[PDB]
Amino acid sequence: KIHHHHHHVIIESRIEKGKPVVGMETTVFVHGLPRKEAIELFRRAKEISREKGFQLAVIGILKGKIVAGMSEEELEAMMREGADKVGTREIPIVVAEGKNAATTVSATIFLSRRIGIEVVVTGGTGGVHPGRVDVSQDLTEMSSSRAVLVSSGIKSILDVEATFEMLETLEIPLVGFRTNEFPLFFSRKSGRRVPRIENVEEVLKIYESMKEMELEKTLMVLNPVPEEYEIPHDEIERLLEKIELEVEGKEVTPFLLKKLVEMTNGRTLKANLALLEENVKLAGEIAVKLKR
Amino acid sequence: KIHHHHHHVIIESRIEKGKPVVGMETTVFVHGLPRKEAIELFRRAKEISREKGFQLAVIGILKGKIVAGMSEEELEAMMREGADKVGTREIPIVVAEGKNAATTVSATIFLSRRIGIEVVVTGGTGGVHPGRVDVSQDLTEMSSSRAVLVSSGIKSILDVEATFEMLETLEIPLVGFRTNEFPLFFSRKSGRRVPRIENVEEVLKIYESMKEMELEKTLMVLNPVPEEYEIPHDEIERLLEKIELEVEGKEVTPFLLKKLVEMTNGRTLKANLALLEENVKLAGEIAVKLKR
Amino acid sequence: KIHHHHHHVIIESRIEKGKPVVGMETTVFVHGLPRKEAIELFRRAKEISREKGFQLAVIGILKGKIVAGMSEEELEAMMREGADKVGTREIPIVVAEGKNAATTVSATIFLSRRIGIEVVVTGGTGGVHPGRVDVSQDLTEMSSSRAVLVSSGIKSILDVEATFEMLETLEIPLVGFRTNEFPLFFSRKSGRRVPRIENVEEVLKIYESMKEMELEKTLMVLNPVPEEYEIPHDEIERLLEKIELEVEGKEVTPFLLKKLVEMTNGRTLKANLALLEENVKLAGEIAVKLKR
Ligand SMILES: [Mn+2]
Ligand SMILES: [Mn+2]
Ligand SMILES: [Mn+2]
Ligand SMILES: [Mn+2]
Ligand SMILES: [Mn+2]
Ligand SMILES: [Mn+2]
Ligand SMILES: [Mn+2]
Ligand SMILES: [Mn+2]
Repeated sequence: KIHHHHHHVIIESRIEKGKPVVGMETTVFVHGLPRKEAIELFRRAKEISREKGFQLAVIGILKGKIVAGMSEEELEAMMREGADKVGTREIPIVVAEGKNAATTVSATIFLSRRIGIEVVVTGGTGGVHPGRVDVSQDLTEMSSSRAVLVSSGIKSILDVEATFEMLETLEIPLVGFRTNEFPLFFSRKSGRRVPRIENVEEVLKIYESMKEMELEKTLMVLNPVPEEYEIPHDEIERLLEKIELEVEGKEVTPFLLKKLVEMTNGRTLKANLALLEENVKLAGEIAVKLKR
Repeated sequence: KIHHHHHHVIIESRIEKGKPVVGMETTVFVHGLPRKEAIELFRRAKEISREKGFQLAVIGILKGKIVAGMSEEELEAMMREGADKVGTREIPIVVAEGKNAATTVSATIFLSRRIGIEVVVTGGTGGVHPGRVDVSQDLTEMSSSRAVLVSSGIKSILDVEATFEMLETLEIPLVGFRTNEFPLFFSRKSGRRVPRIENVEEVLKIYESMKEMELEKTLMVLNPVPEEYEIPHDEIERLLEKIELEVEGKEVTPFLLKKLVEMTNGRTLKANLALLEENVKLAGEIAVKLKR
Repeated sequence: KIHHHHHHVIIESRIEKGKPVVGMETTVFVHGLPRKEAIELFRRAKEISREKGFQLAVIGILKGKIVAGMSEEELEAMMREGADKVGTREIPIVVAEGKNAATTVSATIFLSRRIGIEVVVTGGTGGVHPGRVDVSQDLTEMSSSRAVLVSSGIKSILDVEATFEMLETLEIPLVGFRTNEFPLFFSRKSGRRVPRIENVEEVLKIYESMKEMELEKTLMVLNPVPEEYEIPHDEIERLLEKIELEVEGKEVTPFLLKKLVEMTNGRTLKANLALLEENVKLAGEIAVKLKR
């Protein structure tokens, strides 16, 4: 029971232990959206948190300090000063070097697991990229760390078959929130089936069962983009076919997403914002009921 | 020290802890064999268990309840009522929803590890399928959970080279029971070599060493199909090349196995039953000696 | 808390109290170098250790016994008598059978972690081989076990892109020692970027941060070959293209390095020896400062 006393890794948690909490990544705000819409979303998520009675804990690293529950001003400062995009393996160097960093899903789940946050929300996870050599730390983290992650499936830029198959391989359980269709970020339909659940109570029973059986995996609760905003995948696919990928590593994802906003004259941005907002609502409902 | 109390995940063990025990999956009985042969195999295995002095604990999920040591009547009910095929990640879903489920090797090792069963028997494990995107949870579980698994290698429908290579990558130790040839389910030879051991005592020395050095991996003890039933691999390969794969996910394996039974007029079925029965015998000898 | 008492796994540690320690593999000496050069290097590395104030613990298995801190005379016996090349999964097998074995990086990190050695030194790690189905245990180990590993990157015979991507996927942190370029064993130049650190104090900060945040991964400290011994990678590649790979499994790596010694007229042997010696120095500096 007697654990080590930290010196180098300073965590500043603004989260009340006795109150529902949803963790959220910073890279969506810093690298995944334009500034104006990024701050509008933050504000809207905070509004939803007040409406529903949960704490929204945006997670980032500010000059080497891990902050759970960043403020708007902190997020603006981060965007203005610049911040590396970090997954799990990058957390140590940025902490050691005293840098700003915006977390992906992998780092966000990793850190959430160490500060008592069980429900995390994102837009879409990383996965296996076309070519099947470039593979997100997100998959590794979900195979290693227990949480409930609300998402609209996996990002549209990915090798869908390879990612969906590897989620099975890695023993990452999936459930569709009121759908049997694995969602694909901008798109509702994938033609891949998942088990359907009808309410948040069912999520909690699965998750509690995972705990009892010591299954240390992320539960993916899949929440499709609202129909009104969806862009059918057949349409996204074809745009992706025109884009020469000029970059690698962590720039790949931001690069393609920014290109798709340009190409669809903002349609993908509208979709992305809509699903992020819906996902925050669902994540909040889960966090509120978990806390009972 | 102090562990949680289970509420959702009810395990009914019919094992006497003081007697030797071998765990066995349900999917082979429910999805991998025809009913008549499945029940005759179950009865023959129990007979062997009584003759050699170990308990055969067939593991499955009945209306959400984990049963270790299913009866012939329970297995018949499962067949009649239907059961999901479940690997590890699916256990929580079926427990939560109160469904029947027949376990694969992954789920069976995972549960065995939580209920004190150290020896598991199968016919052939899953692996990397042709195309190398579809990969069994069996590999992940074997790379995560310690047990002694007796099998006749990996199923003949797999990408043999990719699977054999990944077993090494994942640090999954393989030993031939009185052979240096990696077996391939219906076939005695794969063309690949493994280290050989001579007896059950040598298996247990490896296993005990793994415990002492905290190597949490499955030890695969390889037992070839009897020579009078074996089918040369090239024959199976040529048949498989004539099958259009009309299914995906969990259906792939039972689909291909059923097609091969039809194409070989039961030749593969007789091989499969032969190797299952011999594997039960070897697993029971290990379980009996382990018990001291 | 109370741990088990060992019976089967005898570990003989020659490490003394009150002294920094660096762990080192045996397969380099046994399978990776000619006899004369290997014994020469062992003596040199010992000299560096006495002069700099650390213990160099060459790890191997002598007739089933794990020895940390082998003598010259033991190494010589091992070469004369023969030793299996073993990664992690093979340790229990050779321990049980009472065989000599020379450890790879995987086995060396695994063992080091169980005997309190935190700094390990090698020349180059394994990785993803061309074709991408053969993948070293080294990668799995580094994604499972915490240590500081000094190497000159990954061996030149590997699929460099695949390996480099998989290091990210598995969450293996990398830092360049006074370089931003990922080294390639005989070559300094990969065109692949890593974060640059300037001194051993920076290494220790990153490593201590990893402990505090429960990141159980190997930290790769990347030390390029000295410029006077460097061979351009394209030159190495051109030569590898002229080789028919006539072998599989563990034999691949030594088979190809030997061929390169032959085709290059000792040139790779000389580079190999120089980087191993420089890596020993760096690992010793790390070990000494860690202990404080
Ligand atoms: Mn503001
Ligand atoms: Mn439990
Ligand atoms: Mn990537
Ligand atoms: Mn131990
Ligand atoms: Mn063939
Ligand atoms: Mn599959
Ligand atoms: Mn800590
Ligand atoms: Mn290999």
